Amino acid sequence: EPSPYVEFDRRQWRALRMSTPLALTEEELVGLRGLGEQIDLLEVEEVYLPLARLIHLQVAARQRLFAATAEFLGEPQQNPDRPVPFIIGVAGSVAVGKSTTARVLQALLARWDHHPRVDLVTTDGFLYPNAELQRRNLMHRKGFPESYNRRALMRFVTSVKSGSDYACAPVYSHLHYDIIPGAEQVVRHPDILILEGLNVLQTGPTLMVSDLFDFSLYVDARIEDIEQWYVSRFLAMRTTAFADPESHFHHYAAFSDSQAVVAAREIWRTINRPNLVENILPTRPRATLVLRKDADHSINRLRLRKL
Amino acid sequence: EPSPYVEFDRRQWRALRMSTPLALTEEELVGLRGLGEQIDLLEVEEVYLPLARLIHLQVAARQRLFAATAEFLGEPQQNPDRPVPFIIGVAGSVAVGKSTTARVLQALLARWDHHPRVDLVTTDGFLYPNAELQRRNLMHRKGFPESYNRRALMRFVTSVKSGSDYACAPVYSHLHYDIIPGAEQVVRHPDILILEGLNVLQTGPTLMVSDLFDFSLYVDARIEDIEQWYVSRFLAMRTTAFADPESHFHHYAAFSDSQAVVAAREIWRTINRPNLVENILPTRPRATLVLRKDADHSINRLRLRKL
Ligand SMILES: Nc1nc2c(ncn2[C@@H]2O[C@H](COP(=O)(O)OP(=O)(O)O)[C@@H](O)[C@H]2O)c(=O)[nH]1
Ligand SMILES: Nc1nc2c(ncn2[C@@H]2O[C@H](COP(=O)(O)OP(=O)(O)O)[C@@H](O)[C@H]2O)c(=O)[nH]1
Ligand SMILES: [Cl-]
Ligand SMILES: [Cl-]
Ligand SMILES: [Cl-]
Ligand SMILES: [Cl-]
Ligand SMILES: [Cl-]
Ligand SMILES: [Cl-]
Repeated sequence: EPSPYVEFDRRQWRALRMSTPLALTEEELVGLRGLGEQIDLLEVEEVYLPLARLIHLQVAARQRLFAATAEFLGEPQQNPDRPVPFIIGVAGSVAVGKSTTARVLQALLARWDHHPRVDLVTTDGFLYPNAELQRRNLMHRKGFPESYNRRALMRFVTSVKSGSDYACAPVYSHLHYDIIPGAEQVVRHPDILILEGLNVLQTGPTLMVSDLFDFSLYVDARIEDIEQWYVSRFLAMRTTAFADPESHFHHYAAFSDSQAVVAAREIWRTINRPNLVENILPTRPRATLVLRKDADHSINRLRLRKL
Repeated sequence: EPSPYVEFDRRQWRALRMSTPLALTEEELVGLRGLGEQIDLLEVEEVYLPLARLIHLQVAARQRLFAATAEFLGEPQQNPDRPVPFIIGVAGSVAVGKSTTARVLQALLARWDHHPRVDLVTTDGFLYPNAELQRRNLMHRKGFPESYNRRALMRFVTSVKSGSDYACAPVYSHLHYDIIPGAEQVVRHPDILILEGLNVLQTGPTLMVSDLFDFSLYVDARIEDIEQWYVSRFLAMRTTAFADPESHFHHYAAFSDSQAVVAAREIWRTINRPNLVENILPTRPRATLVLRKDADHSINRLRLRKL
C-alpha cells in the first residue's frame, strides 16, 4: 500500500538541512513573529531551512517546465532577468500562525544568492468590503470562501504569474475591520510570490489560485489546540490591539478573563471552526508540505507530497 | 487582462508539428478508430503530432522535478530503466471520442525512440459491479462520480506512479454491461500511463487521480453535437453490438429508427447529459489541452494551459 506522501519527524527532517546558511539574527526573527507565536532560531534551523532548500531545488526544476512549453510554442525564450514567477501558497486555520510561517519563509528566500524579489500577499485584501458583505448577508462569514472576491484574486495572481510588470491588490485593516479606502499593494514581477490565506488551496468548477501554485504549505495543528491559541490570543489582545480606541473591537478591551473566554469561544464556535472543518481542512490533502505543530506551537512533524 | 490559457486554431497548431515523424499507417489508424469517429491521417498529422511533441518535451521536464525532490531527500536517484511514470488523463462526455484520442495517443507515444511502455486504462474497470450499484440505488447513474470505486482507482494510479512493479485494475464489459468476474488488467511499471474516463479530472476533499496527472486532455464539443453523436451511434449499434444476442441491450436491435431516437434521447436526457453538465464540464478548466471538435468530429480549435 504505497502513498503520495512521506511523513517526517523533526529529527529526520532537520538532517535535510545540509549546508544551508542561516541568514537571520534573533532581532530579525523577532520582527517576523506574530502574537503568541513561539518560533526561535532553532526552529528556523531545523524546520525552515530544509524547507528553503527543497523550495530552491524546485524553483530551478519548475523553470525547466515553462521552458519546455515555450520551446514547444517556438517562443522567444525566457530572458533571465524575468523568469516565470514561482508561486507559493500558505494555508491553514485562523490563529495557526500562517502569518509567521510566511514572513519567515519570505525572509529566508530573499536572502538567497541573487537576492530574489520575494513578495508576500495575504488574501485579506480580497475580502469584500463590509458594506458589500452586509449586502450579501455575510458579515458573520468573513473568512468563508464566499466572503472573498475570488475573481479579483485569480486576476491578481494570474496577472503576476503571466509576467505582468505590475499588479495591484486591495489592502485590509484588521484594526478598522475593513478594506482600506484607496489603499493598494503593488507587486512588480517578483521572482517569488507567497500568497497566504485561509482558503488559498481551495479547488472548484473554475480555475483558481491553487491551480497556479508551484508549491504550497498547510500549517496544521489539533483543532483543540488551535481554539486554545485563538481564545488565548483574544485575551492577550485586550491590552494590545483592542486597547486602541479605533479598534473595531475596542469594547472587548474591558471584558474580564472569563467574559472574554466566553466571547472568544462563541466566535470560534460560530465562525472560525465551521470554516476550518467545512472549508480549510478539506484542502489539507493537496498541500505540498504539511507542518504539524504541537500544543506549544512547535513544528514537530511534517508530511511531504512526493507525488 | 491576461490568461492562463492560449487558444489555437488548426492552422496555428499544425505549424507546431516541426520535424515530428508520422509512424502510423492508414490500416493501423483504422484499428484505433471507434464507431462514428472520423479521424484520418491528416488529423493525426496536424493535431496529434504537435500534441505528441509537447508531451515529449514535458516527460523530460517533468522528470527534473521528481529528481529535485529525490535530491532534496538525499535519495539514491532514479535508475533510468525505471523513471517516474508520466500520467496522462483523458476526459470528456460519453460519445465524444475519448476512446479514440487515447488509443491514437498511446500509439503515437509507443512509437518514440526508446519504444516506451505506454499503458492505457479506462476507468470503466472501476465502476462498481451492477449488484453493488443496485444496492446503492445507482443503476441509473452509471458514469456519475459516485458510481465509481474512487478509492480503488486512486490506489491503482498511486501504486503505479509510486514505482510499483505491477498493479491490477478490474475489467468492465460494455456488452455484458458489468464488471467481468475474475478479469484483471495488469500494468507493469509503464513509462506512460494514460487514464481515460468521464470524471478523471474531478477534484475534491481528498487527493484524487487528477492530482497525479502530469498532463491532461479534455475532448470537447458542443453539447447538441455530442447528443447527436450519441443518438446516432445508438442507431448504428442496432446492427453492431445490440445485434449480439448476449448484448445487455439486445432488445434495442429491433427498434425502429424513431423508436430508437426516442430511447436514445431519453437516456441522454436522464443520465449522460446531466452528468456532463453537473460533473464533467466543470472539470474542463483544469485540462492541460482542450481539443474542440466541430459537428463533424473534426478537431478545429485547441486551448492550451500555459499556466
Ligand atoms: N488588530 C487585530 N489584529 C488581528 C486580529 N486577529 C488577528 N489579527 C492579526 O492578524 C494576523 C493574522 O492572524 P490570523 O488571521 O489568525 O492568521 P494566522 O497568521 O494563521 O494566525 C495575526 O498576526 C494578528 O496579528 C484582531 O482581531 N485584531
Ligand atoms: N457494446 C457496447 N459498446 C458501447 C456502448 N456504448 C459505448 N460503447 C463502446 O464504448 C467505447 C467508449 O464509448 P464512450 O463511453 O461513449 O466513450 P468515448 O470514447 O468518449 O465515445 C466506444 O468506443 C463504444 O465502442 C454500448 O452501449 N454497447
Ligand atoms: Cl478562496
Ligand atoms: Cl482564502
Ligand atoms: Cl478553550
Ligand atoms: Cl471519479
Ligand atoms: Cl471517471
Ligand atoms: Cl437528436
